[PDB]
Amino acid sequence: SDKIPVVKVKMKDPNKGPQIKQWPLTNEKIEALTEIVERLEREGKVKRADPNNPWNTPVFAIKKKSGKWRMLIDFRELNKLTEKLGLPHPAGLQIKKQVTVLDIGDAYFTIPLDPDYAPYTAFTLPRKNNAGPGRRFVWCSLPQGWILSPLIYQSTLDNIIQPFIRQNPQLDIYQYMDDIYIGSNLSKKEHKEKVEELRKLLLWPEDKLQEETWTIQQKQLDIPEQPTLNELQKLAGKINWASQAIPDLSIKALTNMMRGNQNLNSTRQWTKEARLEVQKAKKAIEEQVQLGYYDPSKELYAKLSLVGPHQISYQVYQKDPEKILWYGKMSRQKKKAENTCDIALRACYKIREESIIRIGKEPRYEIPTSREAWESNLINSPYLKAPPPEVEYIHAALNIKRALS
Amino acid sequence: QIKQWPLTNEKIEALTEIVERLEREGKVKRADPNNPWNTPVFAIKKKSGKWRMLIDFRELNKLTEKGAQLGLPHPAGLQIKKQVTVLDIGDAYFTIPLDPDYAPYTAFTLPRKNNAGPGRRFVWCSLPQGWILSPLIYQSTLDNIIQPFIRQNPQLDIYQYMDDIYIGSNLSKKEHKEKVEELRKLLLWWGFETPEDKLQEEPPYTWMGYELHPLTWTIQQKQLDIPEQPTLNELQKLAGKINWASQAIPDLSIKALTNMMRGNQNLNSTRQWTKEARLEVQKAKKAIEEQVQLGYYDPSKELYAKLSLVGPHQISYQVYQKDPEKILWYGKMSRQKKKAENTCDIALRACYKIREESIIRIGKEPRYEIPTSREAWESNLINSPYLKAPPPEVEYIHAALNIKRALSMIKDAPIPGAETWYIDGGRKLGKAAKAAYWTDTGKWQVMELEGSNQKAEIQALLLALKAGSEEMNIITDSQYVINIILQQPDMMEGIWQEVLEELEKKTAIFIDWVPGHKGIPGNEEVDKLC
Repeated sequence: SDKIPVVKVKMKDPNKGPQIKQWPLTNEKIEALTEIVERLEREGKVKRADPNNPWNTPVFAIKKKSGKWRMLIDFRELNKLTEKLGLPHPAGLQIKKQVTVLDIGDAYFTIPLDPDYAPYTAFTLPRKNNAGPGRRFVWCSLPQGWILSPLIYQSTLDNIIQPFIRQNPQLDIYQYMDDIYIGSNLSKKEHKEKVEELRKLLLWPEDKLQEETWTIQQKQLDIPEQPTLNELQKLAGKINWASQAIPDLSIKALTNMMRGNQNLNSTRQWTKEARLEVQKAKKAIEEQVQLGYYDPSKELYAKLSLVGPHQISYQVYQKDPEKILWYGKMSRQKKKAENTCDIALRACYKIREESIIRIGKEPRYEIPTSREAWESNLINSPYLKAPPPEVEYIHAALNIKRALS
Repeated sequence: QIKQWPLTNEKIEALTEIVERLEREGKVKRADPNNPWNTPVFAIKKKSGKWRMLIDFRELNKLTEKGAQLGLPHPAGLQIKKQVTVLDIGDAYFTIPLDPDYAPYTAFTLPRKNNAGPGRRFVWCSLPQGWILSPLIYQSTLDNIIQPFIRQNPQLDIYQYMDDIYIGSNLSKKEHKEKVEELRKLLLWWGFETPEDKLQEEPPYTWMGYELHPLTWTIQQKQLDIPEQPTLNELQKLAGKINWASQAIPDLSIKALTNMMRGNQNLNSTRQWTKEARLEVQKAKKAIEEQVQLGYYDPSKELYAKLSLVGPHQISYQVYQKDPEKILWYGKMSRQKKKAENTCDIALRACYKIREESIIRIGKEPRYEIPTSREAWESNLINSPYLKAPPPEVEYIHAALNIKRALSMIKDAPIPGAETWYIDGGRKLGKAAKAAYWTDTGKWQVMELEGSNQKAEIQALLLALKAGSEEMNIITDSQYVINIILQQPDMMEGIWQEVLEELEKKTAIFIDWVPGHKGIPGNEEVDKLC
């Protein structure tokens, strides 16, 4: 059940495609998964692969609430290597009274895919304990989580969708990977109404954010009244760190205010030149966070740190001129079991929603872990809601830990 | 691609007969005059028979374009069955015709009296030749032939490895036999014949170089033989046997023996035993002999992984079940010579490896038993978190040795009353580098040692401490040393080992960091090293 023009699609090199090995899956996940895939080869949305096909892409499954299982595909590697329109990111979306987000996903099943490119969408289905070779599969529908599907979808339903935006221009509509973002300032009633209308439009209201309650975290530089030598060496290192990207900061006056007996327990009394220099740095750092400094031509980054136990702090920011765009916490939550990698995943998803609502894109996530600890916490975990964040592995550095706290 | 190797005159007398006996039945033909490629043909004499002609095909198995059989089925993942059959699909590639547009790269020259004339070139037409690259032609087509039978019969446990099918069931002998005949029928209807003489059906089973018994499996082929003039063929067979035994036993390395394999890929050429890759082969030799036996997984029982500890640079573990104490498999996690890991961290890494293996083989995660107090685990390496960690929720056992907390550092609130130190090193003029320390009390000294700037900056450390009290405050301008200290290692290499070795003696250290080269009180005077 699909006939509509095939948006033809090209690799950045037909020779260089995704060769990624499949994750280990539980008994339960293989059961649910082979059920899903077998059904979708009945309906024709998937088909068996060519015996000389060298590509693969990982698949996994999650327990969508109600226990009904769901198949997700990690298209991270393929997405980089293809990139062959749109409905653009509305500036007003981030200042709407409410913004409902809706999964489409299913409509993709009704849309064909370029069969000269589908060979690269291949994914292996494994069996428990390698009892047989994996059963390989290439795609026939628009695959969910694919990079070029929001385009091929939006251009395929262009003729029915853009009517509904030129009418009702009080709504700000956007689409990221497979989710549609409906933002409005109407009352809860008529908002629910129009979102219902648009749901039945793509039949051819689950999650709802209110991005005002999103604070700014308002970083602070604590200044003790009766300091010790060590409290001021921390103070010094921290401000020397700030001066690497903030102009007109100095640690000289307090540098020689720290002169005397050199036991870390020795006190100092506050001079006036150093106390004022300290104040200059303090108000220089509080006001540092500025989203208005975003540069759409540079890469966007989000860096995480474990600021003591049970709590991740992150900064979404940009490089060569280091400009912090916003900050954020994510505290381990009480009842459920949770390791630090899980708080990092949760944080990554919170960053994902914020960044999509404001910039319209996702940052690169810089996480202080190893490829082995991460990527083993995801293969068999709960807390995994979406395709995994694309991750850069960084070394823990004390200046950044002290900065984000 | 490759040049036909020298071949003993009494091998072609007996290999031309196999090649001629093969072009007669048609499995080969003559290549083309223009066929530029080649592959060597070797001849080994199987004990008490005729000469088995074995072709390499290792070179071209890379230019014959790629594909994508995701590991091995592990016999501990089989469960105990009242009835077991092992079908062998003989006629492996032997009659099954081969793609003619890939058929040219099949070329192999053959000697007459080793160049009494020019070489007789041949090309494999009918068979894929019993080569190694059956998994392409074999596994995914067999899998789709028998997958309907698999879905039809959930009461059976089927396992397809290269040319063995394994069928395990709890039906009676008669119903089981009938079903095995059902699948044999299905196989013949698609071309795959199962000869009655290679069937197993009987008390011990050969299966991927394992031996399956009712309660127990073990490594096939209970004796490793070390030849004193090792040709590379015999060596490769030794690496295969070792790799099979490596699924049951841990800690069996192939690396010095694979290093001992090198260029001159002739499988009747030889090597000479390097010293390390004889100790590997002898260690594996005694491990394999005096056999071990392991169990099958019991889905009706809790699964366990127990970490045991001896030596500070290795964590051993067993995946096993309880109340007969059935052991499913063993494994090791070794220390990293460069990294700043302590033993808690090696335990964590072992948990990662176990989680992977268990999920592949069993389909679930075991309960983790580790020898440590809840204190030395919840605090160490999950609450002193340089970098982050995915532990499970865990059962702590008390064993012969346990994992203890890393170090004696007291993080918050630098120690009241002990004298602060300051310390620095490096500043390479030329070869000359130095190291030194100063304290709030007058004490001070310079070392003026050899090394690099980094080793000079750690060698700076250990001299505040060798010359220090039992309590301390160290402050340094090195991000390297402060970083390692924040990972909390409990054993390292080199001079770092000695600094770790002085942290033995002391009761309370507090180390901290301040920016170097900003003229900070304390750092500045110790910078005077040049």
